[PDB]
Amino acid sequence: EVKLVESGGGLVQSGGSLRLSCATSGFTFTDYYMSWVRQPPGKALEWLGFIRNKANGYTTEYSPSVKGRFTISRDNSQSILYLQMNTLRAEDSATYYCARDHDGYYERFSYWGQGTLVTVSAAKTTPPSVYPLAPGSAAQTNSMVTLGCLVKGYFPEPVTVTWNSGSLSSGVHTFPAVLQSDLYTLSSSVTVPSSTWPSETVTCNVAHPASSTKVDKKIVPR
Amino acid sequence: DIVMSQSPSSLAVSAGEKVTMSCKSSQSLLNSRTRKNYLAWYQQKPGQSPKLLIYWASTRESGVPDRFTGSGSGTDFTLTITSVQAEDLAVYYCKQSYNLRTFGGGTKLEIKRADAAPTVSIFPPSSEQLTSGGASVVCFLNNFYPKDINVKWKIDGSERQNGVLNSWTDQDSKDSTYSMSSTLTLTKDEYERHNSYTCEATHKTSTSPIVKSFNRNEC
Ligand SMILES: [Mg+2]
Ligand SMILES: [Mg+2]
Ligand SMILES: [Mg+2]
Ligand SMILES: [Mg+2]
Repeated sequence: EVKLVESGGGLVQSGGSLRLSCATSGFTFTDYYMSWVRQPPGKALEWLGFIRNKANGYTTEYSPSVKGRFTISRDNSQSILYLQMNTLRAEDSATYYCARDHDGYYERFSYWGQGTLVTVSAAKTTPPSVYPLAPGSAAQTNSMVTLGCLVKGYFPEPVTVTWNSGSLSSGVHTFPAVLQSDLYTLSSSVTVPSSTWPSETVTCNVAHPASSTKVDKKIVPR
Repeated sequence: DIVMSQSPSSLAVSAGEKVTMSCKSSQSLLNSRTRKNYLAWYQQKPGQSPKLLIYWASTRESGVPDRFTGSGSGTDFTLTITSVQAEDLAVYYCKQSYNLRTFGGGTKLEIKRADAAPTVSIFPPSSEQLTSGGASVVCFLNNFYPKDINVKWKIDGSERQNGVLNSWTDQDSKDSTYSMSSTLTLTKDEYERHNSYTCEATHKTSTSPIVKSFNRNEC
């Protein structure tokens, strides 16, 4: 199974350095070029550079934008790609993706990781407070009931939110986080049949990588 | 530095309609020996990692629907979606790999649809948040269209705007609607000094706001 997982992302201060990693599987890492591409929130994709295969000496090329600041290497034994970032700045805050590259000559590829978010900032890492959103004691309408989860006051992004460990997918709207001062707040709504809640369990699962925190908040009536 | 210029910046059609987008390179991407144009097209759906649809300018990747066609040779290329589907909502990027790699600025594809009123729901602060001395009232405006909407908060019948945060989701790949969240945050003492909390949504779909509310002491 071809899979690429980036990690190492998170919070780093200005002028600081950071090293991202990308674990690959499902193919011969050895003879494949590998690229790093980044994307600032709401912006276009930007190629950063690559590192060629052994058949080509495992050599590297970069874009003028990262000239003498970032470095690409690959631990061929570990079969893992890395990206050393230096003298970072606000403009470097973005999602970094690794991708299996080669050279048009070959026909195949098209593999990217889910990406890791790097936030360059001085603000303090803060875990989220997770609050259940259940209907007021009021008389709600519909054979359907909408529940919620308020994930408040964390930093930096991101947070991952799932319902019943991913089992509840259909009927989920997770709203983009909004920043206030140096803290993010987001919410997620899920709608389910009134005959299923509260007779069945409905739990909001929140993970906050930067602070290594996981919270499961069960939504209970009244 | 091969520059990739994409046009237009954004497009919009109802489902089933056709669209094309252009990508122009500052240098020919045609390889003499291979006879292939090193130009690929990527589809990036909201919140997802990019996905390759077309390579060598016209070869569809395995599994990509036939509605996706690529054309052109040398410097001017075009990606055509013969019949836009709701799930096609995305930002599309072209990328040359003739010399190093470079991405275009992308083209955003939005879907047009029938106006739709939001389904509104309001939530009082949780007992858990009150213990922290805070109190956020949350209102969800789900599945509406167009994206353009207004939310007005009222406490004891008087409008309030300080302490409000609004967030909109990207367009829905299911039904092409939008959803949005509005949070009003107060201090618990603030919250307890009042009794009526209201969330009003005015959408083009009606001159009469969809009103949802609760009283702190309701039964
Ligand atoms: Mg929906
Ligand atoms: Mg274009
Ligand atoms: Mg680029
Ligand atoms: Mg007051």
